[PDB]
Amino acid sequence: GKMFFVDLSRCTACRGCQIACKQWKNLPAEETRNTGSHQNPPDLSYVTLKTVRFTEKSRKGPGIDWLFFPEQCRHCVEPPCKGQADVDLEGAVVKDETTGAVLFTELTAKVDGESVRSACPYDIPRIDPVTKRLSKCDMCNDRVQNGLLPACVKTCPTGTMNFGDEQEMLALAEKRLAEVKKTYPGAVLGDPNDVRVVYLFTRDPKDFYEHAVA
Amino acid sequence: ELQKLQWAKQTTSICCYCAVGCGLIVHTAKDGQGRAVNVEGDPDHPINEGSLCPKGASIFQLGENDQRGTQPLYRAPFSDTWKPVTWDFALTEIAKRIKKTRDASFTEKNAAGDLVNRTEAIASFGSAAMDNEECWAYGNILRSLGLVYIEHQARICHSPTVPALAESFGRGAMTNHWNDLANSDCILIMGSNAAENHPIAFKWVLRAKDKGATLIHVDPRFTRTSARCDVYAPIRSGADIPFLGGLIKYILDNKLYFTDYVREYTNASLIVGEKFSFKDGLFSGYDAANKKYDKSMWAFELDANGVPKRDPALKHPRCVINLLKKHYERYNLDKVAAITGTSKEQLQQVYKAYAATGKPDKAGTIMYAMGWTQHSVGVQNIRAMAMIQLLLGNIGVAGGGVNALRGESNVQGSTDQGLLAHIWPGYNPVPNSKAATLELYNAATPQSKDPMSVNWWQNRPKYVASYLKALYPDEEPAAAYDYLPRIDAGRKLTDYFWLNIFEKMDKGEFKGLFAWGMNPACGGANANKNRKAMGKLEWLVNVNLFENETSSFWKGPGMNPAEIGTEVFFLPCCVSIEKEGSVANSGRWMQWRYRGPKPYAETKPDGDIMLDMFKKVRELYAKEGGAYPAPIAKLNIADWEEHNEFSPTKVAKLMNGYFLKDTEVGGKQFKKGQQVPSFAFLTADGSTCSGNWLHAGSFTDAGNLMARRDKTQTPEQARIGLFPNWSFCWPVNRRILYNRASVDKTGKPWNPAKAVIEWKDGKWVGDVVDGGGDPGTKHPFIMQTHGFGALYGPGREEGPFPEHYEPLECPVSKNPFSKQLHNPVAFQIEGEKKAVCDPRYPFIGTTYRVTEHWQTGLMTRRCAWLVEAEPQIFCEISKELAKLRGIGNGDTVKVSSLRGALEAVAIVTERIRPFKIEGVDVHMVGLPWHYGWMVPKNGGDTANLLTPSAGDPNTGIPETKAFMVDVRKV
Ligand SMILES: Nc1nc2c(c(=O)[nH]1)N[C@H]1C(S)=C(S)[C@@H](COP(=O)(O)OP(=O)(O)OC[C@H]3O[C@@H](n4cnc5c(=O)[nH]c(N)nc54)[C@H](O)[C@@H]3O)O[C@H]1N2
Ligand SMILES: Nc1nc2c(c(=O)[nH]1)N[C@H]1C(S)=C(S)[C@@H](COP(=O)(O)OP(=O)(O)OC[C@H]3O[C@@H](n4cnc5c(=O)[nH]c(N)nc54)[C@H](O)[C@@H]3O)O[C@H]1N2
Ligand code: SF4
Ligand code: SF4
Ligand code: SF4
Ligand code: SF4
Ligand SMILES: [S]
Ligand SMILES: [W+6]
Repeated sequence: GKMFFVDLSRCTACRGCQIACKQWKNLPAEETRNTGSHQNPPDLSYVTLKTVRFTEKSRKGPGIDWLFFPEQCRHCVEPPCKGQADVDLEGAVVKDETTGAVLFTELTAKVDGESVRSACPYDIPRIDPVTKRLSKCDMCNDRVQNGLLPACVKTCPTGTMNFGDEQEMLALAEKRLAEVKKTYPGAVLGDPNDVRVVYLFTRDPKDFYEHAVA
Repeated sequence: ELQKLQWAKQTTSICCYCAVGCGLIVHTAKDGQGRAVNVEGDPDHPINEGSLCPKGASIFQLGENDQRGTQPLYRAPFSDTWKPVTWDFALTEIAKRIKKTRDASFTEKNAAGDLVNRTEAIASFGSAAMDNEECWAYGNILRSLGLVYIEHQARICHSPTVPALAESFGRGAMTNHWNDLANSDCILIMGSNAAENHPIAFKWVLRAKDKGATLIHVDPRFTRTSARCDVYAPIRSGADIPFLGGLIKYILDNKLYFTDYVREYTNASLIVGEKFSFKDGLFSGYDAANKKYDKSMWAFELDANGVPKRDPALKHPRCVINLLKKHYERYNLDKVAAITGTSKEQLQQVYKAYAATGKPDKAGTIMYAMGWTQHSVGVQNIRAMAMIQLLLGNIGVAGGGVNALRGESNVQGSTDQGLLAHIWPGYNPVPNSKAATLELYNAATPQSKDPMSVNWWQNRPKYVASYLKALYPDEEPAAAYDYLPRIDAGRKLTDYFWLNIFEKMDKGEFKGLFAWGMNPACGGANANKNRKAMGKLEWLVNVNLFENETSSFWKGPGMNPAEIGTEVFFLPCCVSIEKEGSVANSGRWMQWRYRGPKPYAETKPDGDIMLDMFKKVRELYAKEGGAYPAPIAKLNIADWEEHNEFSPTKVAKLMNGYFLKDTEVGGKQFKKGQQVPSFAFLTADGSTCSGNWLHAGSFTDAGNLMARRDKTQTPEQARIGLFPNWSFCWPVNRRILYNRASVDKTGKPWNPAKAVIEWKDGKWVGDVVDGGGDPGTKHPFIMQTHGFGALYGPGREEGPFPEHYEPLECPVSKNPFSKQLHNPVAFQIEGEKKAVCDPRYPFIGTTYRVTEHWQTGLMTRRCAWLVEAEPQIFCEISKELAKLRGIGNGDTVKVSSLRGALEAVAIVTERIRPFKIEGVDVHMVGLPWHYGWMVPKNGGDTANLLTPSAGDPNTGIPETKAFMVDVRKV
């Protein structure tokens, strides 16, 4: 299968990835307002498959730790969302056995969406309140199948977003972690044996987002 | 295949936003409407490698936008609605308004009786967003009409950079390029938010860190840049010179300077004359009456040949290096800490990390932009860092240099084409009234009797002659010289610049304004004046993508359309991806881009709009005569046109230039019609034309070098990533300027592992050598008269050394360095008030950008995905100031200055802290200037309602980065 390695030690929160997702899929924009944060949209939704979360952590000296988290479906190796959807109707949630992509179909309309969202340890699924379809990042399975990078991976200027075969991405993740620790001694990989989107966090993953790891 | 791209043609383009110059791939629906279906990165482009920030990644939404202008619109005087009209009506009537205004206002001779052949009744603004060929054509169209009031983005952006670096090194441009950042050992980002405003640049910043580089951010705010840096230090807005003056003192005390570089390649050794002095914030030769200095008092001591004397032992007390040591003695860490708000520990940490690059085989670079330029001391801010870089020997080396990060996609280009009041294309000055002949014009260029000084500007007569041949090929240069308008020698240059154009407009002195690809209603400092002043225009021509705050200033806030006489023409233009041409990026890479989609609706490329407009004016003069027609009638526009329309290729070939006759030059022989292979082969006798001598070498007999997509490199080139076969850069493809300073007197790199050039056998390998000659035979700064990096620079309006002056609105009442609080020659408009320690406006005000929006947001406020991320004007304040004023995070606040007020959403953040200035906490208020009243709903208006119409006495840049404000909860 395929894997993302997301090295957040290089993230500038440019939100290139957030826009590139919407441009590639031609997704609509949400109605947003500033409530005292750069973060927007404030959450994933049925029309937002990726948003960059902003968190300010206090640091004694002049500056802070500003933690950036471009959130997406982890495309779990053994996905609980599928386990839960398959009790109501197989085919609502399927696995691409070549890429590893976990894919919601239009049949998610005819399953307990509430229950499927609850099954996700990363709180990823979002429901269309009209159609009751579940939507999330689809790994740009489209592009990967046609030998292209996912839109958010290609657009990323910093080397945060990396993508390829699971063996080369796991090897990259271990080599990068050792280098990153010289600058960020508390750096860790997010649930690396269970998911296909392996985030490198510079510190406590829960400071990035409460569901950053299981 | 992928359904979305299955029936679309692929074309390459270059991003229409920042001066990084990222490559695009455009997918266009094969037939029918012929619209773009997809825009994303070019994976083969050597700068971005397929990556795009959110502005670039959303170009599809900009291009295929249902709010874009469709056809010309006309607003009759006193009317409250637009009327759709034909291009025929629009261009015909504008041509009549130009002719009518030109005929009534045209001046052959000024009051002094000197020939000036100009109209002072029409001004033009824009644009760095046009192609290089359009910028060049536009300037020459305006100048053939006799305009002198010609300005664009550069005035209010990097205008201070040009004289700051020209004084220091000989040229005004970014010294290195984006890819080169990866070679640096220490990256200082200061007066810059590069992770937000040049995002793809951070690819190369982080690759430098991968190889052991220290990343330093110095900024009043903790930003998305600060988040990735090793060292963050706060600095108070307007306190840059103390910080930099402190580093000079630190370098000199601790002997961290590159001794051999300083001795051989800087003016350290030059003997300053006896008339130079400084005491209590004032240099010698101060004339208080006229608010200017007698710069003659700063002259060097010359030998009998007129060559400045040099003490190679650096012992003479009037040696530049000894006067330098004496000047910055006052900038001790305690005084610098007290005035900056930066702790002595933080200053020392930055100083030690950066000044470590004084070692020959270590390179330090500065990345700076508007945080340094947009001040009353903008030029001196940059001078101080230029001087630091010369002391450490960081100029001319890979991973070194002064990286002045240019703003718009083609602001480098638009400045190169002379869309500023003081310069023709290629930085040949606009003649003044006393330059009565081409001979006298050419007499002004200083000569050097030093056999090691190249003094390349001595070739100017070839460039001016070749420029006049490009415009007027049937006239002798000395005759065509009389066709072009001249400015008054008697006046300060700032009389002809942006802020004084708006002051004159406010007093009714302008009939006509071209707002051509600019939004001065939002982008100009003190915006309320600009909005009122445009009310005093008889006619306004706005050329842009969308209806906007400038096009529709007459139906703006507190305006009565019924009472506003201004006739307005809105002409809708094509987006970047709908046209062909070149754009020059920050590293001077002139990159060719192609048409993907057809023009939207009835929109036109600027090239076609300006050419058909000029043709109508020309045909009106051919029919009914009028004022001095020769410059209009005789202009060579045949070379601009192919198949009845603007020809970027033909214009680009004229800007490069060609032989008007069989010619022998530099030992070689050329047939009439051949392209000029470089500016080395231009002549002063009329044999050659060249629209811009910098472009000579860009489009030769070999083809369009700007269109080269060749990433192959020699091993030497590949070690530092010159990519010399990717597009073309002026001058003659020298990718790192001043690169003779990167080697010793035998031609051996200071840092062989990162060699820019090297002498091998009997030739320079690597980059193109910046100045011909064997090793050790030439001073390395060939565009300088004397040939040296200028530590002491006596050409600058407020002195040959940077000196701390407070912003014109400042939070302190006493300068700790002198008894001069403000720049003693600052550009100010008499009667305009400033809040100097005014209790009504106790907070520092500054303006800046976010990643997701562009300029006034005219473009990005129309793009739903960018609005999504940043929907509303905000106000960033500390928790300390939030508590003082009882403001909660997310509350509506009112920010006010002497000049206006607006409402914004409070962002209360630990990313801002108080500045402890002389032991007292000073609070700041930060605002994005990206918002305007037209769109979106609840977006807010421009931060420029608050900014002052005062600033730098060298370039007249407004002080939009340091003023004084109040903030109240609403
Ligand atoms: N996202 C985005 N990118 C852009 C643009 C845009 O609108 N949006 N516009 C482009 C253009 S035209 C330009 S010229 C460039 C400009 O790019 P920048 O110069 O990076 O732009 P700013 O954000 O205006 O200013 C940079 C930083 O200066 C800091 N600052 C404020 N006052 C001072 C001061 O007195 N001293 C110092 N040292 N720092 C200070 C601010 O806090 C800010 O973080 O960006 C270009 N790229
Ligand atoms: N307070 C404050 N004020 C500032 C600044 C600041 O930092 N603070 N920054 C200053 C700087 S660095 C700059 S450069 C100025 C910019 O000030 P302006 O140039 O007035 O800004 P915009 O009009 O928003 O941006 C350029 C325009 O180019 C247009 N455009 C795009 N493509 C084309 C094209 O093909 N043809 C034509 N004709 N137009 C086109 C866009 O639609 C847009 O309207 O603002 C300055 N003002
Ligand atoms: S594009 Fe890359 S650097 Fe920018 S926010 Fe997304 S992951 Fe971070
Ligand atoms: S992250 Fe959640 S939605 Fe995505 S595959 Fe795993 S369980 Fe399913
Ligand atoms: S992989 Fe594709 S669908 Fe998932 S976040 Fe990235 S661009 Fe969006
Ligand atoms: S705005 Fe600048 S960094 Fe972003 S894609 Fe365009 S050129 Fe590249
Ligand atoms: S700019
Ligand atoms: W700019």
